[PDB]
Amino acid sequence: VETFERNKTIFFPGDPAERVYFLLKGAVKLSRVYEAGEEITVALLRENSVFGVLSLLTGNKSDRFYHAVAFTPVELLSAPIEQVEQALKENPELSMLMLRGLSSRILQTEMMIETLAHRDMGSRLVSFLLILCRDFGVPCADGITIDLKLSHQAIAEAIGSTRVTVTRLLGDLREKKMISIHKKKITVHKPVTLSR
Amino acid sequence: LYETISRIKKTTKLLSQEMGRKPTEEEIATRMEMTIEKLRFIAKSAQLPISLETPIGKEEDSRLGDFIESDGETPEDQVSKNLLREDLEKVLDSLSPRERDVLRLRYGLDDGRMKTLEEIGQIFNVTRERIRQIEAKALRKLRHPNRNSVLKEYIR
DNA sequence: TGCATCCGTGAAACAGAAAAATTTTCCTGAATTTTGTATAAGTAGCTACAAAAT
DNA sequence: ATTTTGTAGCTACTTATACAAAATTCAGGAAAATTTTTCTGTATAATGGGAGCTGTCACGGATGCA
Repeated sequence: VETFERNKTIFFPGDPAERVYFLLKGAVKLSRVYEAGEEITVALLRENSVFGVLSLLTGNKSDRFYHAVAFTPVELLSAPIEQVEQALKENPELSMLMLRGLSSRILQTEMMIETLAHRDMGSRLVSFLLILCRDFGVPCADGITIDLKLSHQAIAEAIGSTRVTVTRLLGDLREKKMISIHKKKITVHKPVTLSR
Repeated sequence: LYETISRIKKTTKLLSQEMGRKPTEEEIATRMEMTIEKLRFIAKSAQLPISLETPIGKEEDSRLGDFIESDGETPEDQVSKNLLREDLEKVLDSLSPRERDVLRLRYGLDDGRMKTLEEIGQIFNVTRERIRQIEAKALRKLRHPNRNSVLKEYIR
């Protein structure tokens, strides 16, 4: 049930405690590291569920080669490698369980796929914006919004942005009709409808 | 407190009368008005120190206190550290020597923890939009394997 | 005065008080982000376009 | 004979700036609250302690001396 805070990492590359984890709650997005810099998160999770396949890539000698992130105040469980090693060595279902969770992180990728690296930094920003509202969204009146307390430029990691998050989104916030903000909130009005 | 202690002693002796060796404590607290936490505190609180040199015992060969150390630290730690210093130093000191200054200015590597970006921004060359950028830049740079993987073992 | 002895060496009180302290509160204030927000160009794109090599 | 190469081009188009107040938090202050430490009194009368130790020396002194 391990966890951290809204501003932390789960780990680095090079760090050999690589066994399948179990994000018990909160996203705990993982920020895959890079040489000079720029870290996707890519990974982003739910109740109960796993992340950080490590003793699994280059066997149990795999180097994460991807720094991690305690994105929101974490909540994350884990299990002795055996669970995905010995306990997994047993009936497929056991491994399948981990594989199903892996398939979640995989599905995640497909979700980023297409939506990410689409083309425009606005359409793309929305291509997964609605997706986001489907992930940690908060439905309320207007419609299925998120609400999470966020940047303009974490956002930029959404595009490679500079002021688009605080400028373009303002459009959707009002000029364009799609969301609204409470100091640092998101009110996705809608799944499609106006702004589509 | 001296009196309170004594008063406790007498009152507890009364308990002892009924409950031999007054094993009661928190029950004695029904008559002690306070968790044994302070009762035991009182116990230690009412301790008289030891010569530091009572001759040890089982042998008159030596005093006491001659088997401990001062507030000082063994070189073993000293050095390790000081390694850290330089280890770092170079390892930092191999990416943007100017920025490296602020790395030590807005942080340590000397004798400030600190020079609040504010003061620091202008300290090196008067700046507002060139600081937390190169700040993170520096970290993430010396971060990630091959870079941070040098303190990975010397995490001191 | 050499010849005594004779220093002292190397081996539990208390109650009543008060006043301190202190210490939690506050608050506040400021200082300090962030973000908004402009801002301003230049721009690097980008998108057709054209003639001339598959 | 399209295609890739072009050139002469923009527009879109997006950083970049810098400011910027707005947050937004933080620290320190200030209490104020209170807990803990101090201070002071006490009325029959009360009037010298504890101990032991008892086995070198030396010397120079030992003044002290008779």
